[PDB]
Amino acid sequence: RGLTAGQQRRRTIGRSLALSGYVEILPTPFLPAGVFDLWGLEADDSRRMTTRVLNPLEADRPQLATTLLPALLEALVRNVSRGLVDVALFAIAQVVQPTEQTRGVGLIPVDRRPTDDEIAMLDASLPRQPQHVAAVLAGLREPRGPWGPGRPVEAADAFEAVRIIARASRVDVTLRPAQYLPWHPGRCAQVFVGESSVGHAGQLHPAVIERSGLPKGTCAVELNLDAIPCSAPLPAPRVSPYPAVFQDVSLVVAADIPAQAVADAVRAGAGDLLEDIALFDVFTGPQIGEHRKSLTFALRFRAPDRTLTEDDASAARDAAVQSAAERVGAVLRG
Amino acid sequence: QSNAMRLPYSWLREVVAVGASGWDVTPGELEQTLLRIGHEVEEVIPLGPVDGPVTVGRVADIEELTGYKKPIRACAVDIGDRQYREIICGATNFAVGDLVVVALPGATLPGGFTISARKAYGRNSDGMICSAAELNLGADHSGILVLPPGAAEPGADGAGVLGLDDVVFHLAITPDRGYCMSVRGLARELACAYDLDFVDPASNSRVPPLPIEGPAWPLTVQPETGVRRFALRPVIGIDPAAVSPWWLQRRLLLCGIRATCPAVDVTNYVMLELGHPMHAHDRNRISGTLGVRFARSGETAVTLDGIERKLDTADVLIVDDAATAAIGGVMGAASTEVRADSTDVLLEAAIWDPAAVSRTQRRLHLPSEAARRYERTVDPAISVAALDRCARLLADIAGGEVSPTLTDWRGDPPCDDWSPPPIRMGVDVPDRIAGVAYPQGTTARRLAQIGAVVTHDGDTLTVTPPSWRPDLRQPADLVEEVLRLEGLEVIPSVLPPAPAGRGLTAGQQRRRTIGRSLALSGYVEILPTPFLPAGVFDLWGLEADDSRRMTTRVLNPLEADRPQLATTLLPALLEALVRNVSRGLVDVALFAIAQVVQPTEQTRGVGLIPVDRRPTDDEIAMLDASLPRQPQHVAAVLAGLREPRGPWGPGRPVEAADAFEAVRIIARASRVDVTLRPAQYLPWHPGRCAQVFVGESSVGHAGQLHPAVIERSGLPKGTCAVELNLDAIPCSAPLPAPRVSPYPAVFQDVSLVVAADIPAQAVADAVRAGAGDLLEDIALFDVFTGPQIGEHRKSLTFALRFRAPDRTLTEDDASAARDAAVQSAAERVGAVLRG
Amino acid sequence: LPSTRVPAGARHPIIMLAEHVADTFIAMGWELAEGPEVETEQFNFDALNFPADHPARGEQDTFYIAPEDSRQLLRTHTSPVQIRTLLARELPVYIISIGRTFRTDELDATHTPIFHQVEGLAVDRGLSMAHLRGTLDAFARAEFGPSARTRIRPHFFPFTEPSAEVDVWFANKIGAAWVEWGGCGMVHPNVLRATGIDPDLYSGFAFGMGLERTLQFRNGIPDMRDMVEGDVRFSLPFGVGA
Amino acid sequence: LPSTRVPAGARHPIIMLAEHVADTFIAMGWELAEGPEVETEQFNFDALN
RNA sequence: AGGUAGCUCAGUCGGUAUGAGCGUCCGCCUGAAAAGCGGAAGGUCGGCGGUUCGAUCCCGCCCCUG
Ligand SMILES: N[C@@H](Cc1ccccc1)C(=O)O
Ligand SMILES: [K+]
Ligand SMILES: [K+]
Ligand SMILES: [Mg+2]
Ligand SMILES: [Mg+2]
Ligand SMILES: [Mg+2]
Ligand SMILES: [Mg+2]
Ligand SMILES: [Mg+2]
Ligand SMILES: [Mg+2]
Ligand SMILES: [Mg+2]
Ligand SMILES: [Mg+2]
Repeated sequence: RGLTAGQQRRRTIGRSLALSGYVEILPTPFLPAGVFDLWGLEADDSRRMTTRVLNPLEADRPQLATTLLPALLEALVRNVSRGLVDVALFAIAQVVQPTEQTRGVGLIPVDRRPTDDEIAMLDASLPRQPQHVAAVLAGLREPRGPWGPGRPVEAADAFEAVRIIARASRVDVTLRPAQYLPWHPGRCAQVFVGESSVGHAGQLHPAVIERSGLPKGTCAVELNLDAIPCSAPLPAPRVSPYPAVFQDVSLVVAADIPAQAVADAVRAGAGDLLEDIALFDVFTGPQIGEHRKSLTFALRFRAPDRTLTEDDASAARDAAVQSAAERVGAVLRG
Repeated sequence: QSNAMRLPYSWLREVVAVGASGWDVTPGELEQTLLRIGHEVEEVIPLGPVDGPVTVGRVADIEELTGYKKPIRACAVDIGDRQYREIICGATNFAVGDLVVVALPGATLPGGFTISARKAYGRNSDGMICSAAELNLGADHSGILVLPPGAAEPGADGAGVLGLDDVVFHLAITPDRGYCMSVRGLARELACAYDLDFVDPASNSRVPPLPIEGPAWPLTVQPETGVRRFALRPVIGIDPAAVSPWWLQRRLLLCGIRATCPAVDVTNYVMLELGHPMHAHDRNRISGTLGVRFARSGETAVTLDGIERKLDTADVLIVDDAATAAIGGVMGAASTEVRADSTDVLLEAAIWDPAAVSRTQRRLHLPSEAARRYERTVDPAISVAALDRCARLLADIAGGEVSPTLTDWRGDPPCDDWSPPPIRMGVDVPDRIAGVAYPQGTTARRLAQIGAVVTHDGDTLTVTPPSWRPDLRQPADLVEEVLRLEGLEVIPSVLPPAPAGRGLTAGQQRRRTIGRSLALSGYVEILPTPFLPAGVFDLWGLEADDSRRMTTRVLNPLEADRPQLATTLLPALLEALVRNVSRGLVDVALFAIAQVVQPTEQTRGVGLIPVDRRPTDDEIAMLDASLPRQPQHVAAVLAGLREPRGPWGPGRPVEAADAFEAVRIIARASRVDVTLRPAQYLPWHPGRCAQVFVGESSVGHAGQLHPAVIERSGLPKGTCAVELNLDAIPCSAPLPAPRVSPYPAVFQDVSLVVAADIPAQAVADAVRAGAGDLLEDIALFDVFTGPQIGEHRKSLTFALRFRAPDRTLTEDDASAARDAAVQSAAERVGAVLRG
Repeated sequence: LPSTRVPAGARHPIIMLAEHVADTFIAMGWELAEGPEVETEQFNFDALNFPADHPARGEQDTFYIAPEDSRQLLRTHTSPVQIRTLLARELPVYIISIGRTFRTDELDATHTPIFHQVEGLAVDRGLSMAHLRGTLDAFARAEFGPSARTRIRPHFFPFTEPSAEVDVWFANKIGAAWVEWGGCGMVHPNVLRATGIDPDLYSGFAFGMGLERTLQFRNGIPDMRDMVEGDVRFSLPFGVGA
Repeated sequence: LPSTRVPAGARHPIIMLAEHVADTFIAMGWELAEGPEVETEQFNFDALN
């Protein structure tokens, strides 16, 4: 029957990250010594609950990884110390997360097939070993050349790696603000598919970067592939050939209102006539006022059965502005 | 529709019921049985229905209402028992004493049309006299329905006299079952499906042979024309006033034929019943001996429709001493056409060569009821049986005398057995092909049902198919008959084990990789049409001798102005680009992977190679070399913003370097190295155009399109394009073994001045050649012109990364390698160290 | 904030359907064969046992190539790859071929003059109709899910005897009914003869399905025009395809 | 002039070798099965005799 | 019956295209937009021919849609 959907998806994720500039590493499962203390994790952080090897090759590295980031950060430091300072790495590998239900099982007779409960009990006694995908970035994301001076790695680059993986998995994601070491508390997104959390992304905490000897501005992504449900969509797009109407709308909200929430409100009020919405400006200044920001979206309206009139588009736009007011307190720009 | 067969259920059941009394089946069950044995049922059309007072009437008087524009008449009609009604009608295809179908008020016609009393014009209209279309009986609405005289008496129920409880089946017959283009064939097929005894309506038990006491008309037949049988039988003293009865006109109508005179009605009726086309010649109009010969070089002839047609030396026709009588098996001439003037007719029963009729009817563009059946072979054994059936039915209707004389040409060496050669086949061969162990005797029984003589001899059957099945020639043909009658649903599902395959070829795998790589970089794949836009190469301003103008052309394109097959993928990509832009999607990146069509001087036709053997190796090489070159190309086009605007900034418009990068995306996906060299090549911009090389082989071009081309073609300004020949890119399977030194690197930059038209790649190659192995990386990051440089010059600054494989490289060793790089650039491109 | 500075593209849905079909058969040990779009009449018709001067051939919806006597055409089906493969390969043969085909049908919601077919061919010792059914069922189950069923009913093609048409049934359709899928049959002994193969030692089956038709009823695409006009709005919802 | 603003990355050579091996056996009708890295002695040793 | 500016349309009865709306460009407005005002650019009058000193206008043929 060929490859399973999960095997096919693992290939697609790696192809997609490699094409976008990421270099795959094979991550070692032996954590660096004291990594979670360098990260400043709490004592009860689930990542500290590690499976341990009795006879490791390095006596100070007996713990199996609960997360792929320390192996990726070790390979990043190796590249940087050899003079390759502009680096994007990724890994697709399982981790080891023991629970209280992780324990040893006595020898089962081998002169017959084990029973179904014996099989289940052997599987349940093993630590959880889910597939993760993770990536780290440092230095220039885009190199300098005859076109210009390039572009340094920023947290948006980690968020985009999330979307690269989401498109490759053919799922939709939302990114919500979050505070979760070792990420920077102001530059950190928790990643959701539906209402299920699947991982985190953003810039690493400056104090973690200092204690760990990492490049300044290092960014990172880690997602649990086993939490992303497999999908086989059957699209049937509507492709209207009637002309579109193009209008921009400029909206003022409080400075901590997420732009995605404003776009969702705009979309909800505009209705089916709205074919596309795109944010292209975020402005602050004395005209706007303290603690406020202005967002401007390009809107594209189109009807399925007719040449949409301007006034029909403007009525959909007005309903969009009204939904933004009700939902996020948006105010039309003057 | 040249494969259509329309017949009413009642007529079909009648023929089946002769050998199986009381056989009746729902239309839905019959539909499933016909599908199970291999006949497509396109539509099942139940007649009517009518509810309420629908009665046959008799028009008494026609007080024409003068003054109006259209002819409007008021009619007095008897609905039986002499209780008269007044109706207003507009039709004028009936006179006094005609039988009609009236729809009194309260009746409901198909569908949802209730008839009520209305005041139309100056009189009261109680009901209405109906047409065949309004009754859901026929397809004619130009005139109302006129039943023939004596079809019924006034007062009879309309649903009964018209047979509105009948159902009409419309079937699409496969071209191998021409015997099913008749009631005879389909009735036989049903008898096989239902295991019924079958009485052939063409057997002498059902059509008693008429006497043959002499020849009926002089006849000479050129045997090279392909005619297999030609028969003639006259009928003398027909009544020109008599019409065909209702049961015959109705059956003709339900099958899609409109009645005329009884002489032509019976020929169309026997053709429908038995499958043998039939033509009526006016015996009084035939002057001399009839001759079947080929047509001369310019001999023309008018058909019974009045149109003259230029014949060909391959057309077979019948001709007397006067002029041509008919185009054999296609259409008869107006010379010997039977009319209301005619009294004595001469019926012809002919079997024409199928290939000859097919050629002529297509070259002349008139498929007829006769030509469709001759194209698919007609049973040559029933010619006289259909001739006697036709003559006996004509006199029974036109009150004539069947002349007891008959001509029957059966070939220059006359033929008395029309059966195909016998076939030998193992008895279990159907079982092996089906994967099903059929019960004992199944093959022999099924093959007898279809009409074949079967003889046993141990494990071998000798099957002689009947004369109406010239398609049964090999054991495989007999297997189809057994399996389709037993039903294909009994065949089990057994997944065969295939050998260990080798997977995808390197070229198949590379086409996937290229597609994944361009899509991930933002390109959208289109399926490119091979029909070039009209005038494209003139819009491009190509020279007259440009190889892209040498195109293969299609004789029957869908758009008359687009017959040329594409030699380049770009016009189809640019057409899809214009379509997106005109729909408001102005920032577009498209690509396509598809073959082009490039004919050469060796592109030519190859005559038929015999198919009873494998073609020789030279014949294979002839065929292959005769086709136009069809290499695989990959191409892409871009317009608008390459990168969109967002909170990061204003975006970046498409530039030529985006086309150069698509080249490099393709090269990496192909795992080859490319070089881009300056070039001039329409439709590209001559200052922004690269030719792409792999080694020293050209594989295509890239860059920005020419501004003159863009304006002439209505393209967006700045449109860029790429086209590479994938077949010219050699497949590579490299096995890298990288040297990865862990020793520290030394980073130095060098600024070099060169002439302004020296390619930056040439400078970097010179720097690399002189630096040697210690150089690990070289990257250009600055291109500068300015007054501190001088005119006609430019300055290039490269970042260099040096590294040793066994030691911590010193700055002096690195500087020595850098000095050698600068010296190499001096000697090769004239570089001068920046001061 | 939006973060995609380089918007994703998209491989074409028909190309991706073709890739899924290819992978389905390669996973069963089959291989992928190829053939050109402009073809000889020798391979499009004559070696496939089409009669000359006969409605089975003349009423095909064929694009003929100039000059009048060229006997060249745009192939009307992928079945000439049967001939090319049997001439080029040693027996046994288990192959599919996916490529463009051309008929003189006007573009509307349910027809396109340019379409794709998948051709299947298996020639070996002892192959039967039951082996044809098994392959069709595996093909259906892989493209339509575990509930997929096939059914065959007799029909006609010059290059097969017996011939049949294939309907397919899958859940969450329409919610479920038989849809016409393609044609199949046992390879005609005249086809084997024309390729130098002994019909007394080898038998074979073949099949052919249109991909645009498959995509139309599997996905519920109303307008076949959207599959061929190159509008980016049609392709992008299907994803990158990597 | 150089044109690669987004330099290409790379899947790992061992992963690509693995993919070639996998594709080799799928093309032969075989399938690809999976197992955890932290395993029981029961399956690593005892049931393997 | 019609084809007239990049599109959608008035209008010109042999020698001045008399034009609108949209779109585009340019100002004002906005930090920048959309929208809104203000102004400008924009016309072998369907193609090939005839007639005429001269054809968008008359004559012939033909392409395009209802
Ligand atoms: N060539 C047939 C399909 C087919 C292929 C192979 C065998 C039988 C039928 C078609 O175009 O419809
Ligand atoms: K393509
Ligand atoms: K044809
Ligand atoms: Mg940001
Ligand atoms: Mg607007
Ligand atoms: Mg506007
Ligand atoms: Mg047959
Ligand atoms: Mg230095
Ligand atoms: Mg410089
Ligand atoms: Mg301002
Ligand atoms: Mg002006």
